[PDB]
Amino acid sequence: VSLKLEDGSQYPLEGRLEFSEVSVDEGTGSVTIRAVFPNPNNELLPGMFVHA
Amino acid sequence: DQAVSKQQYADANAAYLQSKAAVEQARINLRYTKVLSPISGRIGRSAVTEGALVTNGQANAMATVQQLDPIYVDVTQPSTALLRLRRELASGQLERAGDNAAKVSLKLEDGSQYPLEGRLEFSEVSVDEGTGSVTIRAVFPNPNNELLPGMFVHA
Amino acid sequence: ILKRLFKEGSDVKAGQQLYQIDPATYEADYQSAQANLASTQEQAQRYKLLVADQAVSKQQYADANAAYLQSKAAVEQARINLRYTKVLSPISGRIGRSAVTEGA
Repeated sequence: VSLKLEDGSQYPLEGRLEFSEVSVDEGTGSVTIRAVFPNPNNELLPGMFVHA
Repeated sequence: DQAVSKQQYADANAAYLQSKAAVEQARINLRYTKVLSPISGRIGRSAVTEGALVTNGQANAMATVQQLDPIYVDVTQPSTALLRLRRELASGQLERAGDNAAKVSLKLEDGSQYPLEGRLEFSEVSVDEGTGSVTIRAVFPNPNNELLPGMFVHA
Repeated sequence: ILKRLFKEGSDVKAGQQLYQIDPATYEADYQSAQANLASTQEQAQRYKLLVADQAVSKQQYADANAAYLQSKAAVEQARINLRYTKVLSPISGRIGRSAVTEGA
């Protein structure tokens, strides 16, 4: 996986995929997928809206 | 002069110190009532008054004892502008140097400047998912109660 | 809350002193437990010194050693709360803002 950043630019590091969650959401009907990314400096911080 | 035993003194000393512990717990329970102000500062109104029943760790408060001789000013900033700023400061287009990376010099709601200047504290590491903004608090001194906690200001 | 014993924004270690919750009834339990231990320990050591030539029984020593280990477990369970009122960082990393200031 290689996520887009918030403003619409590419992120330099590529990450590992894991955890295909099996439980479908009730109203939306959308499974959830959990990637993981390393960062040496505080480049992307938890909470923002990204695109993988 | 060894009339009673040493173990018979030791368990009696243990009972004496346990009873001192029980007296100390009873007097701090008696000091929980007659409630001491845990802090110095300006007190507000009384949320409960004469006759209102209270319980151990209730939901609503009784009096908000604030002190405000320094203040904290939580200052929001959206994550897109901070991301663009980190981009153009990691680039060679711009630099942040000097002593003036910590001054703030806020202004009030009506456009009136504030005569003192403050110091910029930490930045919060995580944004809020309902507004997309970090918080960057600061410290400002007001010697004569110039601004009240809870206003709206512009850093 | 008595004292905040860190600064916000700086990274914390594992097991760092952060707050100081008022140890009024959590130090007096520790003094009572230590007071019971300071007698039961002497009882257990004296019966351990006496069983080596069989002055007291080999069952009364077992009763005294049981009372000693129960009192030591009471001291340790009463200092667990005294460690709990020194609230420690369970992880190591960046800390946010203090939503509850001192005095509340």
